[PDB]
Amino acid sequence: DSTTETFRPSGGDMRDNWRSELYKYKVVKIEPLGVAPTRCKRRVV
Amino acid sequence: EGQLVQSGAELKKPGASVKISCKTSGYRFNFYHINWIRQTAGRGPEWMGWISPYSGDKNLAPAFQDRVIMTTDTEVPVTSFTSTGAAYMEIRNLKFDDTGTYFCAKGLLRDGSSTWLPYLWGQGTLLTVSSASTKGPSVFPLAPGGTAALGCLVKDYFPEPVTVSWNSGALTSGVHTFPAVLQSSGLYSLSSVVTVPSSSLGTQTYICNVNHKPSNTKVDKRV
Amino acid sequence: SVLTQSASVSGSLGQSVTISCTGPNSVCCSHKSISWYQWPPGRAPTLIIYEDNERAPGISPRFSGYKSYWSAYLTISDLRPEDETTYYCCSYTHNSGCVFGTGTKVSVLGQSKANPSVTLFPPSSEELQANKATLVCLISDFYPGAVTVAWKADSSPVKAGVETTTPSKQSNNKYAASSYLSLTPEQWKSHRSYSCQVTHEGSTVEKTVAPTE
Amino acid sequence: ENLWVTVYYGVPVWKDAETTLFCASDAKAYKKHNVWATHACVPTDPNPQEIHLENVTEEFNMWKNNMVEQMHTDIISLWDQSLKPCVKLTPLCVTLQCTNV
Amino acid sequence: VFLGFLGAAGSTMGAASMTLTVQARNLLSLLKLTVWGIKQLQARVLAVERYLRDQQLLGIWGCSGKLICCTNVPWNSSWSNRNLSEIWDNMTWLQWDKEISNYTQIIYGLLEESQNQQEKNEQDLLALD
Amino acid sequence: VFLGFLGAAGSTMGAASMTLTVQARNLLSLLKLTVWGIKQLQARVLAVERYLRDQQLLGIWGCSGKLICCTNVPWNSSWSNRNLSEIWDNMTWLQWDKEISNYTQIIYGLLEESQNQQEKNEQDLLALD
Ligand SMILES: *[C@@H]1O[C@H](CO)[C@@H](O[C@@H]2O[C@H](CO)[C@@H](O[C@@H]3O[C@H](CO[C@H]4O[C@H](CO[C@H]5O[C@H](CO)[C@@H](O)[C@H](O)[C@@H]5O)[C@@H](O)[C@H](O[C@H]5O[C@H](CO)[C@@H](O)[C@H](O)[C@@H]5O)[C@@H]4O)[C@@H](O)[C@H](O[C@H]4O[C@H](CO)[C@@H](O)[C@H](O)[C@@H]4O)[C@@H]3O)[C@H](O)[C@H]2NC(C)=O)[C@H](O)[C@H]1NC(C)=O
Ligand SMILES: *[C@@H]1O[C@H](CO)[C@@H](O[C@@H]2O[C@H](CO)[C@@H](O[C@@H]3O[C@H](CO)[C@@H](O)[C@H](O)[C@@H]3O)[C@H](O)[C@H]2NC(C)=O)[C@H](O)[C@H]1NC(C)=O
Ligand SMILES: *[C@@H]1O[C@H](CO)[C@@H](O)[C@H](O)[C@H]1NC(C)=O
Ligand SMILES: *[C@@H]1O[C@H](CO)[C@@H](O)[C@H](O)[C@H]1NC(C)=O
Repeated sequence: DSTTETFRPSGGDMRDNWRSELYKYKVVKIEPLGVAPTRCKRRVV
Repeated sequence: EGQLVQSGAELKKPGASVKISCKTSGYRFNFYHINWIRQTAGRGPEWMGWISPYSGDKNLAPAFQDRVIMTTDTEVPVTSFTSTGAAYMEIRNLKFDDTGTYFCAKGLLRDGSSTWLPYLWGQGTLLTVSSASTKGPSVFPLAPGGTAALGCLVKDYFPEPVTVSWNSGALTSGVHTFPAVLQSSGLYSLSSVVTVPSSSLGTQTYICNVNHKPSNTKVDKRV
Repeated sequence: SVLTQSASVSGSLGQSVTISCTGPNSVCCSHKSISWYQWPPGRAPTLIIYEDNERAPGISPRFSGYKSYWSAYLTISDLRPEDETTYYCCSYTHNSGCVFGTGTKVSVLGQSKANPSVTLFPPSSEELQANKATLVCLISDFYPGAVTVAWKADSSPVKAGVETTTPSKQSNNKYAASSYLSLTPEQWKSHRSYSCQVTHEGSTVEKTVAPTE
Repeated sequence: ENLWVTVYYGVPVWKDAETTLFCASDAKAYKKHNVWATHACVPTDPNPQEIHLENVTEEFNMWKNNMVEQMHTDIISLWDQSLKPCVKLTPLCVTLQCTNV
Repeated sequence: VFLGFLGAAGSTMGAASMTLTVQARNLLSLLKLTVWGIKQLQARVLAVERYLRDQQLLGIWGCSGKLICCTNVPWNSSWSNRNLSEIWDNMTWLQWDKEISNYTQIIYGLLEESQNQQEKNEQDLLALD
Repeated sequence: VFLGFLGAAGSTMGAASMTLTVQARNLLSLLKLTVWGIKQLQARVLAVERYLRDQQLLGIWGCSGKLICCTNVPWNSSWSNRNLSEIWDNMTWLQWDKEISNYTQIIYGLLEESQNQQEKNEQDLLALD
């Protein structure tokens, strides 16, 4: 009944070791194509 | 698409100081100036100043440059594009003519020729400056197409404001709350009435809930 | 304030109306931008116009701005009942805060007439015990927004303890007001009836209570 | 008042994605052949560039990170790559008769 | 004033549009069968594959040489109703790309068809004399 | 009106010349040592290699950005004697490429030399003042 809490060590998975150093990083891809509206028009020439 | 919620109304004596808060949500608090504007009966609406949550730069009008202190807290992120924040204004050397309604307001644009322009406003905070003490209200019942009207009378309270709800907020349709009266004694009084079908006497009980937070008094009156 | 607006302006229903905003050259026009705000009394305002012509997001195309070298103007087209309120202009630059105007109250003519609603409540038995006596006359849903209230003790005028509020605008763009008459329990019991008379230029309504019933 | 679409090439826009990362280690010189550095990992740039992104707020989740899953399979695969050429002790399963020390 | 790669990712679209060169530069630049070698070579092929795809789109939109190009496609209001000041001085390219990511494919199709496939035939019939 | 990739392969050259965008789009877009992995990676490198070669020719002909470009090279009649109506309204690009595949290499050489190698030096001497 939440009166006492017990903590034991373990090593269930080896990945937890990598997460200890990859918690701050993240991979994303750059999408450099953006389309926006402006008061510009192409010259028909 | 965010809401600014200001602290409740306060009654303070002249010469004292008061600190009003303005909690924000639904947008990036860091990206927009927070303006402070007040409205009094003697001077009308009056802009006091703004402050930038990002840089901390503040700009106060000369009339409040020596009596207003503006501060802001750091934003607590919720998502990548929204967060929650809080801005404060501390005004000192209060006078009787400083009694009025105070607003905080979010700026318009992050960049441009009018970035700080107050665009999103809070609900307002009523500040009363008086040497008189707080006084709780006295609530009296207002006795009652097949339609009828009943309500509750809030007599002799101070200061403003007083809030009235029905059935703990369950009854909102047909409610009509009237502005307060300013007696010659300096105390306020208002009335609230609700219109209901006359046949609904055997199925509906109407409870008016009066809250006067300045006196920290609640009254639940059965009509 | 040094920024002056037209104190009052009127326009007809379905028509347009223009509000002016001018002042000295120190605080007016060139070298400055002008914004407009809708500010109903007792409620939070709404930004309609900033940087001259350019209207705030979601603002109806009925609103338009125009700035001359000496004064600025705000035009409201296709007038609605909700357009009847108070409006303020502001003069500002990028680094300098707002300078508010003197204010303008807009009246919309050509609106339908609204009959006054009058209700009079007597003092409660708990109130006669206090012992005081206050009659409450509540008025709502009248238009235009102007009333005059008179109290009578046994068909004869009263002048002691009369308090009447200013007219106030309802959420339905009609107006409301209230009046209170404070009395002593002897005056209340010593008369055959009391009356609240609400007078309007088109029709006068009378509501009467009596201590007997 | 007439608006038209215009193409911008180089807008700071990114989306969550999982790609194949590679190795990079300083120029440590020497005995060698340490499994992880391998014969060749791209030498780290003499000066790395860490560019702070002002005003940016990104959601992280170290538990759904795919860098972990990739690194895990890289260590495992690196181990096997180093055991393949070494001597296999298949004949060392002869019956052993052992005594105390 | 240079902040670095993706420095203006949290700035307004107008401010970010000034440093598009920054993103353009860093956008492309016995047995070798090691796990690293296979990853590296496959990574290098992936980088040039993404770069050539974006340059391909700029090619079929007649915007190959430029970072900022104007088109003939009018801005249909169903995509976004925001005014210029609200778009360029109140939004970042990230939250913009999220608001318009829905209609991007339709916009890309109109961008290759409406002008450069019409523009080139009319250019031949115009310089025909 | 879109038929799809190579849809106008049997149409007249004039009709096919209208949908060049269609061919332009779909023209480029523990151990990974599997037979498929080696084939895929080698296939991907082959695709970008062919694309960059055609874009290289458009570059040295000064036609990089466009699908339709006009040149300065006059049409030598020895290549084909057919009139415009007979070429563009009676032949398909397939049978055209077969009739001119013989002189394509000569034409490509004149296309890179005659204009863009002469055009660029004259462009410097013209904008020289
Ligand atoms: C990340 O996000 C944040 C938040 O979204 C964003 O910060 C905003 O950035 C924009 C643009 O950079 C800001 O908008 C601009 O603000 C300029 C600064 O306002 C000036 O005025 C202040 C008041 O000055 C009065 O008061 C002082 C006393 O305090 C008095 O002495 C003065 O005489 C005057 O009366 C002033 O405090 C402020 O000072 C700051 O800025 C200067 C640099 O300019 C710095 O040196 C100081 O130390 C101090 O930090 C400042 O001087 C304003 O000038 C500007 O208006 C001009 O430029 C626009 C173009 O943008 C023109 O169109 C216009 O016509 C003017 O010429 C514009 O308003 C905004 O205020 C920031 N804060 C917000 C939005 O909350 C970051 O930029 C983002 N960064 C990234 C990397 O993404
Ligand atoms: C593990 O067991 C082996 C037996 O298979 C032990 O090897 C033997 O150890 C004895 C010591 O008790 C050695 O005796 C010495 O032999 C040398 C021979 O040159 C002699 O010069 C000495 O005077 C002494 O007699 C014996 O040689 C040695 N046998 C072999 C084949 O090496 C070993 O010591 C045991 N080790 C442990 C840790 O138990
Ligand atoms: C994006 O498009 C989907 C499908 O039409 C829609 O359900 C969603 O609400 C849209 N969200 C945007 C664009 O904000
Ligand atoms: C193509 O060229 C070859 C060699 O000149 C010639 O023999 C053949 O007849 C030609 N065929 C064509 C172009 O129809």
